[PDB]
Amino acid sequence: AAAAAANLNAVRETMDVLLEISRILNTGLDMETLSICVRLCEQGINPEALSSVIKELRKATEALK
Amino acid sequence: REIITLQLGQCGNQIGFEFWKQLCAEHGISPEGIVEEFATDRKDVFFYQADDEHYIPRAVLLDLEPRVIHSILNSPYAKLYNPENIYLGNNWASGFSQGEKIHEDIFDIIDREADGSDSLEGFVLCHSIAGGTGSGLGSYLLERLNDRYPKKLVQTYSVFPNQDEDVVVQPYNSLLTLKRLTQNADCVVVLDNTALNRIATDRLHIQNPSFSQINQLVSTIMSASTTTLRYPGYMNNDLIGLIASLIPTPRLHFLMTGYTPLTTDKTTVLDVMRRLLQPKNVMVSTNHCYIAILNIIQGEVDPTQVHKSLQRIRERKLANFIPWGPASIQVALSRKSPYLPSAHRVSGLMMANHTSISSLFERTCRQYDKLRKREAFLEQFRKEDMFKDNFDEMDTSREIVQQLIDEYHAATRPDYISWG
Amino acid sequence: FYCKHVERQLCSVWISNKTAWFAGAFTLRQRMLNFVQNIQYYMMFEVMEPTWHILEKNLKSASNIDDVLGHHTGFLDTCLKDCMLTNPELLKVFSKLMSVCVMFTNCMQKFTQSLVSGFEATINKFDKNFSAHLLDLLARLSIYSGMASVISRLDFNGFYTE
Amino acid sequence: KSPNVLLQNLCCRILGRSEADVAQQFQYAVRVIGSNFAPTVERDEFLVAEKIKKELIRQRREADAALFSELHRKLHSQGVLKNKWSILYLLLSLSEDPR
Repeated sequence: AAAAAANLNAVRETMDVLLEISRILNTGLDMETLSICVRLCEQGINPEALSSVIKELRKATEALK
Repeated sequence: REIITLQLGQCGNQIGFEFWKQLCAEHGISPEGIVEEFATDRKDVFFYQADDEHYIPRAVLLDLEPRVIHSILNSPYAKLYNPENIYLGNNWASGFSQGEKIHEDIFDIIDREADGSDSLEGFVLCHSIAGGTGSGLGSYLLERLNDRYPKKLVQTYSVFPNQDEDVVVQPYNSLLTLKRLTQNADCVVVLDNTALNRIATDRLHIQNPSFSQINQLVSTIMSASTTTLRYPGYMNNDLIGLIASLIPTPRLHFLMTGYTPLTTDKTTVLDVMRRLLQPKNVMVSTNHCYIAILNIIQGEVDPTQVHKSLQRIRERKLANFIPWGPASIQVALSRKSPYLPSAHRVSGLMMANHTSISSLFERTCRQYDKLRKREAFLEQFRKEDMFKDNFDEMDTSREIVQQLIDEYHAATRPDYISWG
Repeated sequence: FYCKHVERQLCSVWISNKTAWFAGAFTLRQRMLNFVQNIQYYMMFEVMEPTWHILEKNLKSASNIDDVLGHHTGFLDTCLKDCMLTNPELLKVFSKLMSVCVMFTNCMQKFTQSLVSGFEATINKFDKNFSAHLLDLLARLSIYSGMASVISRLDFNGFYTE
Repeated sequence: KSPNVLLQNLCCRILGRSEADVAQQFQYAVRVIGSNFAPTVERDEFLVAEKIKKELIRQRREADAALFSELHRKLHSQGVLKNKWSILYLLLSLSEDPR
């Protein structure tokens, strides 16, 4: 509709403001990855579990290089 | 003959509400429609002699996101007109598409009232240009009315969208609506919102309730323009006669509004004629020249006064002429209405075809051209994209309004065997 | 009544001719309707209403019937004689112009095709016939013995002055 | 979707590779995320905001610590995120010290 795309505006906003929070804490996640990271959190998930996976995948892109 | 008045949008239902209240107070009727004892007249122009001894006006009630229309509902003037035909925004594309999907039963509503009256003269549309609610649906209904009935007249009382304004799609909406106005209407009466705003902030010191006071102005003008139809004269007891002289050709059908008192809250015809001819008693504010003017006066008029006043108007030359022909200000006399307030006993109004409205058109065209060149002010409205993914209607409307400006400038010339 | 009949015809042409060919009949129709409407404005608001309002002052201040009889006869005789009715040669150009009006509106109502040049040629033939007689009217009335009122009503710009 | 294949999307996003090119890393993702779906520790967004400000003072990005005061407000202003706490703890956990 029209308001049903205004909610799509309000999600792209969430995604951008969490990227500003992402750069000031200096994490490696970019915009495209952060859009996966918000989707996972809607079902509910441990950040303590996700951080070790991300801290391994960033340690396995130059070791699988 | 008989006029069926159409009102739509919140602004259009507002001006129709105030106009119906004005004609209720003017003629001898109650807000229920109860006959008075003082009422050469006619009560069959906007009014049907309806079937509970209330002169119920033939009005099409259309609502789109109703807020003020709810206030029209719980009102003593809802006992004057309600033939029970109320049927359900901020964009031209949304109102156009919403009017498109339901054209059938609202056309049946139009057909019901068309069968309602014995005769018909025209369709007067209470319309607001780029008003959001009126916009789009009004242009689509204009296409439906002019296509479905080619034998009648279409009138559109219109405002010019400049209210010292946020909406940036407003030039696109006004441009598309103006394309419909040029192509799908026989005559258009245009007013400026900024002009009436200046006049209102002049005569009083109001800043906030400007809308309602502007409504008073347009309702008084609409009553004044159809006084010669509602009260039997000798000419312009039909719409087409008043429409005929001002409009020389099907492209120049846009009329300026004048009315010589700006006051109702001693006088002669001679003074109000010279007071009318200035462009600051005009309620619409290079060589700029009128095509044709027509003035209608109502009051205690000595018949020699219009004669020598027109003498003075000639040898003073205080009116802008037409090169290619004679088409000049015409003196019309009408009856003073019963139960109108006794200020400005000799009072006149004018309707005129002027080339100066081309300036306002090209200003709005320049605003559209700016926002269109920048390409950041379509806002990606979803109805605007789905209605036209290529947006070629904006180009077609720009071409039509450019041809309109060229024909205006060509009519300005002493040769109008050169066209545009 | 004849002058009202032609007004109905001339308005009908403009409303039907707008379809949602030529501009040669646009200016011809603008010179016909804005002729006949102004004969009404003159013929009423100078002859009829002034003298009728004075005749209401004759029906308050006159003490006998052989005044009122003469006043009434004078109003009727002037409301004929100051117009084209009992004019001695009638100003016959008025009947001729009205004939060109009725022929023009008859042809212009057949604007529907199913030759555009044949319509254009007969409209221009009418245009010659009309414009000549309009100038002949202005001349013939200007020589006849009140003139400037109806002349300034008919043209104000002076696009034609003869 | 399902969260198991959505985690495979995350494994395509961090790395620069296709999913038939590597299956080891997605196996590390499913082994760590698995048999746990619900936080068993303290839940409050307010405390993790007071842990993000405390961390930005420690890194002397104290003007960015007044930026986070606006960004958390913007996060509340949209209001379409179900758990605000999980992503704040996640973004806090991956924090680097460039000083």
